[PDB]
Amino acid sequence: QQLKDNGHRALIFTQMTKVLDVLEQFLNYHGYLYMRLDGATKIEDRQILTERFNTDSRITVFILSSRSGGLGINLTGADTVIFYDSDWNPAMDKQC
Amino acid sequence: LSLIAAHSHITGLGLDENLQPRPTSEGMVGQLQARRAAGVILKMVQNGTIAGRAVLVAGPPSTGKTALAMGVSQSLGKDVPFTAIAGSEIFSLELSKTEALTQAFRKSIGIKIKEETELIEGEVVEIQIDRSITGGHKQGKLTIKTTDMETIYELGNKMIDGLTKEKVLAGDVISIDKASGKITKLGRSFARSRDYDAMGADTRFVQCPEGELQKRKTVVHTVSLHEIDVINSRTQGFLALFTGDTGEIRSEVRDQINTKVAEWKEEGKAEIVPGVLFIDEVHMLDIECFSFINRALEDEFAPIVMMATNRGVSKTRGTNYKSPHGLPLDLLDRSIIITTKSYNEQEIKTILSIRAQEEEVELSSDALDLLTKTGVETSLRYSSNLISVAQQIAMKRKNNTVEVEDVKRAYLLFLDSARSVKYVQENESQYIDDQGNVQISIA
Amino acid sequence: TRTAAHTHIKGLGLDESGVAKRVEGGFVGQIEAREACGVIVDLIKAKKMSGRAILLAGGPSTGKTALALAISQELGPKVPFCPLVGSELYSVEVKKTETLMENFRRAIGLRIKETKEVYEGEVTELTPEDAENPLGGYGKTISHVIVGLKSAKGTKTLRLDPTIYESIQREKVSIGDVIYIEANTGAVKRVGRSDAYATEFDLETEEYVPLPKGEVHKKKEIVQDVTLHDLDVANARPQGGQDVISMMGQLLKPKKTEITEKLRQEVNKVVAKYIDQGVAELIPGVLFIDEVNMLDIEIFTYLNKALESNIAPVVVLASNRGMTTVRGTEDVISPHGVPPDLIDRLLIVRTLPYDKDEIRTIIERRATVERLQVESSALDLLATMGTETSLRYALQLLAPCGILAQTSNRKEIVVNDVNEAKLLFLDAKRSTKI
Amino acid sequence: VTRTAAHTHIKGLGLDESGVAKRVEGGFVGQIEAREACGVIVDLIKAKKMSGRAILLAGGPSTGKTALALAISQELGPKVPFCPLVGSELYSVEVKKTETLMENFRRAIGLRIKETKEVYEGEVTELTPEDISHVIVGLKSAKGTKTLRLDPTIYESIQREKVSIGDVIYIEANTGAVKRVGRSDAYATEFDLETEEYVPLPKGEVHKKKEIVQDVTLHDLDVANARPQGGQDVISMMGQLLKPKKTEITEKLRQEVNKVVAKYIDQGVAELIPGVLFIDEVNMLDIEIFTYLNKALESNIAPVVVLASNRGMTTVRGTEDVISPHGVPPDLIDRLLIVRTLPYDKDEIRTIIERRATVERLQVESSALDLLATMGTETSLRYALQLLAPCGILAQTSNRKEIVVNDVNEAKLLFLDAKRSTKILE
Amino acid sequence: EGEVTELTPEDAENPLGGYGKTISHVIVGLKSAKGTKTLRLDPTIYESIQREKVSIGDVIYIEANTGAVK
Amino acid sequence: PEQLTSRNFVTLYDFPNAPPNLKDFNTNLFGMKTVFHSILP
Ligand SMILES: Nc1ncnc2c1ncn2[C@@H]1O[C@H](COP(=O)(O)OP(=O)(O)OP(O)(O)=S)[C@@H](O)[C@H]1O
Ligand SMILES: Nc1ncnc2c1ncn2[C@@H]1O[C@H](COP(=O)(O)OP(=O)(O)OP(O)(O)=S)[C@@H](O)[C@H]1O
Ligand SMILES: Nc1ncnc2c1ncn2[C@@H]1O[C@H](COP(=O)(O)OP(=O)(O)O)[C@@H](O)[C@H]1O
Ligand SMILES: [Mg+2]
Ligand SMILES: [Mg+2]
Ligand SMILES: [Mg+2]
Repeated sequence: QQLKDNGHRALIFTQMTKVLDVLEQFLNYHGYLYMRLDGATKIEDRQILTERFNTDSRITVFILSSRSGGLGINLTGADTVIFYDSDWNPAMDKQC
Repeated sequence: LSLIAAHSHITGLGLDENLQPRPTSEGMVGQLQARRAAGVILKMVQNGTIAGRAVLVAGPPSTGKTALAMGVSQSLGKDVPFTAIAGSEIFSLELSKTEALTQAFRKSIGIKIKEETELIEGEVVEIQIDRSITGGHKQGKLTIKTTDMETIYELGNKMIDGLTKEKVLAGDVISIDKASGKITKLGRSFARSRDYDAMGADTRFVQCPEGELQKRKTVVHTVSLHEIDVINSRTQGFLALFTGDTGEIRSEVRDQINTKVAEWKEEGKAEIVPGVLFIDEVHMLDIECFSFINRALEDEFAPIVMMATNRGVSKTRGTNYKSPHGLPLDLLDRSIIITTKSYNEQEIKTILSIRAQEEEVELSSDALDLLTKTGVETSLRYSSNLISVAQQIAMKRKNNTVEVEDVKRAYLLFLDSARSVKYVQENESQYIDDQGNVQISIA
Repeated sequence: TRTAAHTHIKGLGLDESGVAKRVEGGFVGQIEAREACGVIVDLIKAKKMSGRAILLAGGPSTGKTALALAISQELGPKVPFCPLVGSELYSVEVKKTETLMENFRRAIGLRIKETKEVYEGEVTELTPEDAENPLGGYGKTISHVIVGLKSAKGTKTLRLDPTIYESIQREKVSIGDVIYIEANTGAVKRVGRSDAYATEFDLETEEYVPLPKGEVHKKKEIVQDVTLHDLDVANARPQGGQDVISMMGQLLKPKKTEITEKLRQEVNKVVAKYIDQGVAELIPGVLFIDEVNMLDIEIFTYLNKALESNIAPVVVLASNRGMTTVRGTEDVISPHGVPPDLIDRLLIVRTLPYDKDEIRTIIERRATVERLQVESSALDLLATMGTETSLRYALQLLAPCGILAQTSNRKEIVVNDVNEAKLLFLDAKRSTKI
Repeated sequence: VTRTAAHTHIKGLGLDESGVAKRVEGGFVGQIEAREACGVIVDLIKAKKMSGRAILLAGGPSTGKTALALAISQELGPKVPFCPLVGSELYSVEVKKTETLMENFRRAIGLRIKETKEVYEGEVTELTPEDISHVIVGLKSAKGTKTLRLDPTIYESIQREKVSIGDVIYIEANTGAVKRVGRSDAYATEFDLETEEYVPLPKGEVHKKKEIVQDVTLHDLDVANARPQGGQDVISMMGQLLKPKKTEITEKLRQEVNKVVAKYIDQGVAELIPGVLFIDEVNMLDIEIFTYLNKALESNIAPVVVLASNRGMTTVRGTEDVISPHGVPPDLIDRLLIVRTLPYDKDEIRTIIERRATVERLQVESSALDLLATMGTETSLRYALQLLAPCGILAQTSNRKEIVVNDVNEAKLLFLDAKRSTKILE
Repeated sequence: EGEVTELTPEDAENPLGGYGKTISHVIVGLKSAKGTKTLRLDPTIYESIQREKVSIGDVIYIEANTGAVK
Repeated sequence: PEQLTSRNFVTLYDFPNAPPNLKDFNTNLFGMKTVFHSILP
């Protein structure tokens, strides 16, 4: 709520897909426009949705899987990142 | 919607911060012990912790017990339920006495569920709805503006239908609820371009709203426990909320509602605001009603019950033995009794003056003294009723003040109980006796 | 042409800033009671008080019901008067308390004054004027729709807004139709074809209505009268249609129901809103409960509670009893039939018995009302019987005397006819002896 | 934070394993013999063997009968059905007193059953009527898609829920209930402003199957087999708005329901949990209710009904010349076992007042508590119990936490007892 | 009453004669233990026959008092 | 001299920004042989 009031767009990083589903349900109840990136995303679809998030300014929250970040992709359009849960490997958070 | 009624002159119990009754405040005069006890019960209700207490108000007629109840209700104010019923109201034909008492008890417990809603408010700039003739596809966009921002929304089918129904135009300031979907026309921003029909019906302009176009607001839904029970009793119970004919709701419904509301309270979803149930003339209730009251006061979801009685020792209805207050000893054992006393001459005089102020009747000093003497002699309520008739008599005389002669005329025209009894005893042959005999002729 | 028992009671017959005239308005005597009823009527007209009770106390044949009817006539037909007998409260469909409350709210009335501007007339022209499109697009746009209406000694052309096209299509109006269009709402309604085209077709199902008079633009003030009971019943009743609730309502006969306090409070809230808006005015009214002795103690207790309601009418009660036990009680002997708790909340007016001259004047005025002629000796004998047996006995005996006189080809009532009727029709006392 | 009632401090019977009752446990003080008897009754109920057994809690007013009943309910636990009642509650106007008594009898008998729920949920991808005709619906989820054929009732439910392509629904196969949970997330950005509330696409397979254990009563089965009770179809609406009032259920329906329950138990899918029916103030019952209670107790499937009365040598309601020990006719008394409840001395009254004060979060000084105990002994125990809240309110108004003697005296002068009010009347 | 042997609905000689379907009389042949009879029926009776779902070989029952087909 | 006023406009057009038929426009804004002969013989 504070981030949306301030005009910042948040990035949710979690560790397991079930938490992705729970978060999706929560933010769907709260009406936030969003897109989700998961492990099962296709390569072309992954790139296209990354470009969509970078270009579109109407989706406030964007959800990632922390483990899938090992293959990095440009996400310069963000303004704040939220770590729902922590990982044992700090380099994964560093690349996130 | 109200008129000048009997207890319209009291706006509360009139107490200090330490529950010490003022000599005269908020419409109440005297009854210092009674007012202090009523304030203690008021604080007990406002605390919201003590459940199912019973309190009795006893005393002679015209001692202010119903006035005390109205003062308690006014001090409670809104948002705290107050259910005023009479003993005669329980005896119904579609419901049992126990069921009617259960519904009356549950009417006094309120449940508040607070919700946060998003509201769009602004002055319309352009509305545009494009619909194909003989086709179901509709496409529309609107531009709603505020003093600091302006934006365009492309609309779905239901929003288009709602705006078409509401007859929204350019010079309209409207509010949109994103959840409910209702459109409220708050007012107009300018005139309608000087068409023929409706020339000058929009002169009452309203200022353009200011701030963020989409702002969050909180909405509180207050519903009594009985309403929830009626809604969940059957599918047609919602109609029964207005029509009546609720039937005898099965006990399982009430138990499940109790459990669900307790869960809501433990979850913070709902706030429970218990209130006060007030029974006028409780001596009319049957002994079965008193037994049910005895048991139902032990429930955790019960309100605080206050009763009024003036019968002294009298026969309890449904039984053949006299009881100390018209009530069985079982109910008296679990109730605290607050007493009321007769009024002095000065208290009667100031009550009469308060009533005259409320009835907008200007009484001269001598007229007020005569009214006070009459009230002490005959009845407080008799003089209270005589005030307005004296005002009307004065108006007939084309005078703006009530003098002694107007009160004398009102006294002559309208009788008290004692004078009527005397006239009946003197002329008993002219009235029908209990044995059904009367003389109609005068010779 | 009909003659009930109170056709001659036209009013209390008081004078402004004065007292009751000896004979006026059909009333003879009862000066004090008439003055008290006059001050009560003034109080009711003031429309500033609620829950005011007066008791008409007196013997039989003393004018109590006549006084209540005089109050009703003096207040006029606009003030809602609700006559009632105490026996009527004992229903079988609902409790007594519900019936009493329904009568209470039937006594309160509401007056709604609405002014509406309307254009009416036969449709003569229907042309939309093209205008430049703000959004371009090479489409055909209309800025106004022109409707020409012709009326009796009047005709005009209107440049209405383009929105009218929907209402015109929905009401399938045409040239020659006479229509009803509200000035501020924008809706239209056709009442039929013009009578000038009734000859164009020999048969046609539609109804041809006469052309409306006056100018096309007419401003009308419509006044409607409703009671709180009417609003409560209308809100508690289904609309009536093809929906399933109305179907089960058709199946199950509508019985009286305990209208909940929530519905009544909603009705009060909407009424208060519209009163504040300036469209509605509240009229308290009078609730007359004759034979209050018949009411039970439960009804009396509920009256005790209901008189304190912030919105309640003026209740007039009448009782011909002395010291009698209150119904539903075993040892409560109270003045009249009213228990002492309710008597403390009301004001009593006495109704005195009559003298020979008053009875004679009443008899002669009643005979005048019944379009009958009586001789002086016959009138004296009739008054003698009225003072001997009963006033109502003679008042009723007037008509059979007239029938006997008419059978004897005579246009006047004579002592012979009076004695013949006396022998034919016995009173209560002579029959009790027999 | 928490509310307090008459029996909020009663947490159980406070009986040890051997059955002897401690002097002060579970919020009880004294009444050792009655607690032991009620523990024996609780063991009998837990045995789940006998039917129609009845006991009577006989004692004077303010002696601890309703508290004992609530303690029995607490000891048995929330699994078992415990139906509270009053003698005045059986005088219904829709159905006769006998039917109400039988319904309460069958409401106190519990049944626990196992049911398998077939559930479908997903985003709608096709709505094709087969032509009142079946509808072919295609449900998609994150793990797969599925196409189903639905009966006309489900089609009517879907039609009245305004379900279109892209909507997410929830069809329960067993009951035929359709709920439109919202619009799919993939269409959230289609329009910038519409009333639709969006939901994510469901996870897992469309066809889900779960096993839930649900507790029902025999009265629930009787009502289910007697009148229509639910549904989103107009047929169900008309069926239930027709014949709305209660009806006098026949013995045949109860016998058939008993046969059904016996079949369920025999298959092992259900277990029976007999419970307790508590009828307080039994003296309000008429002679007919007692007479039918004589026959109802002889039924082979009946709960352990517990009765409470506070009257002695009182005549039975309805009759005019039958003087009975507790307002209960001798025919029913022979069917009952009487548990006598004894008055309280001063020390136990003092301890009860102390514990009640502790429960309501009040602080009472020892001398003030002694005065409260002695005035409860003089007038009434419940009178002393109700004086605590006004005393606390008075103390708070004086910016003082603990209750003092002066506050108690002020509360006594404000609120009166029955004897004092009667004396004032005299 | 009898067993249906024929059911031959006939239309009007001219299409303009009636409205819509323009159905004229229907011819039905019933068989009994003593012989057969060919009946000429109103279109209302044909509608009743269709409502009761009567085919060739079914035993039917027509009341001339009321026009009811069973 | 009025500052702001609200106008209303109604238009009929085809998707390729083309106007419709004039008579059809006027009909849509607002909304030979025998077919049945009977004679008794
Ligand atoms: N003062 C009066 N002047 C003229 N007619 C009168 C007068 N008082 C009574 N009447 C008539 O006398 C008849 C009987 O009187 P009512 O007033 O109708 O009865 P009542 O006096 O109310 O007695 P009860 O209570 O009805 S038995 C009616 O026809 C009245 O119109
Ligand atoms: N032995 C006890 N120990 C603790 N609290 C008790 C004890 N006995 C009674 N109480 C409490 O004191 C109050 C007495 O009420 P009850 O126990 O219902 O007495 P009762 O026998 O039900 O009287 P009746 O018949 O209902 S009028 C209740 O609040 C009880 O919780
Ligand atoms: N203490 C008081 N202060 C102000 N007004 C009072 C007081 N006591 C009584 N009254 C007035 O006198 C009348 C008494 O009415 P009520 O309270 O109904 O009498 P009762 O106590 O017999 O029910 C009321 O109209 C009330 O306005
Ligand atoms: Mg009162
Ligand atoms: Mg009368
Ligand atoms: Mg008890």
